[PDB]
Amino acid sequence: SLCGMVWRKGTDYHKQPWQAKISVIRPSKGHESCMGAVVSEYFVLTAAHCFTVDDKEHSIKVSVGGEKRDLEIEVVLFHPNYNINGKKEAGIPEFYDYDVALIKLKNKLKYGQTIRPICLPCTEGTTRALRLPPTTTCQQQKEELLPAQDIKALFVSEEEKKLTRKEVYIKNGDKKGSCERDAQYAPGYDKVKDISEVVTPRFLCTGGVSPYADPNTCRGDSGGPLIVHKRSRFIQVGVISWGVVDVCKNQKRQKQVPAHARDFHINLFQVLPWLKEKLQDEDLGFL
Ligand SMILES: CCO[C@H]1CCN(Cc2c(OC)cc(C)c3[nH]ccc23)[C@H](c2ccc(C(=O)O)cc2)C1
Repeated sequence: SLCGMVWRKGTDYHKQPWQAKISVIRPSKGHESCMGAVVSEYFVLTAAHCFTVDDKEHSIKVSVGGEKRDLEIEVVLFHPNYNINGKKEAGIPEFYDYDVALIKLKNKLKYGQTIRPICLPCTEGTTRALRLPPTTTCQQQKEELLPAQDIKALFVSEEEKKLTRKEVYIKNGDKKGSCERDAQYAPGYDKVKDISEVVTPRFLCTGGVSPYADPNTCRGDSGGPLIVHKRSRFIQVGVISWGVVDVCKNQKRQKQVPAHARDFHINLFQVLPWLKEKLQDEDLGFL
C-alpha cells in the first residue's frame, strides 16, 4: 500500500486519514478517550494503557475516518513487557514502559479519502515514502527519521470529529537529557529518587519552549501517532504515552513550569521485534 499519503484541499480526516478515535465503554476520570493510527487493513496501533487489562476487546470502541460507526475488535495485543504496576515498589505508581498495543479488527478496512494507513519504521513502505534506495537498512531509516537533533514532528488532537495538527520538537540531541529529567515535574513522579527509572530507552521526549513553544498533549491524546512529515509523506515514529502537564485540565501548571512541560512517546524503533512479529502477515514489508 501507499502509506502516509493524503488521498482537493479537504479538512480533518481528509488531511489525517490514519487517525483513529478510541472511547472507553465504561469511562471514569483519566479513562475516557484515546487515539490510534491505522497501520494496515486489519490493525490500529495505540497505547496499552487505553484498555482494561481484563476483557481488553470489550473495554473500548474504535472509529476511523470521523465516522459514528464503531469497528468490531477481534483481538487486542499488548506489548508483553507492558505493566502499569511494574514499579510500585520504587514509588512509581504508574509505569508506562512498552505502552503500545495493536487492535486487530475482525473486518478488513476499505481505504478511501478518510481512511489510509500511516507508514511504520523499517518497512518498504517507509523506504518508498522517503524516496530512498532499495539498499536502505532499518538503521539508515533511523538516521533519516530520528537524527541526534531537535526533530520537527507533529501529533493530532480530536474534539467532536474535529482534528487539530500540533507541531512539536523531539529532543534527540543535546536537549535529550534535560527533556527526560523533566519527568520529575510530573505529579506522582516528583519523589522518585532516580528519574531514569521512569524514563526508559523506549521513550522519545517532546514539549517545552526551546527550540520552539511546543503544545502539550492531554490524557485523551494517549495512543495517537507521533509523526515526522517529509515531502508530503507521513511516517509514524512514536505512540503518545504520557505527559507532565494535562493542559486540558491544568493550563495553570504549564504557565508555572513551561520550560519543563514535556510529553513522552514510545519510540517505535525500540519495539520493532514486536511490531514486525504481530504485523508479519499485513503486507507491510518489514526490513
Ligand atoms: C502517576 C504518574 O502519572 C504521570 C504521567 C501521566 N500523567 C497524566 C497523562 C497521561 O496519563 C496516561 C497521558 C497523557 C498523554 C497526558 N498528557 C498530559 C498529562 C497526561 C500524570 C499527570 C496527572 C495530572 C496532571 C495535571 O493536572 O496537569 C499532569 C500529569 C503524571
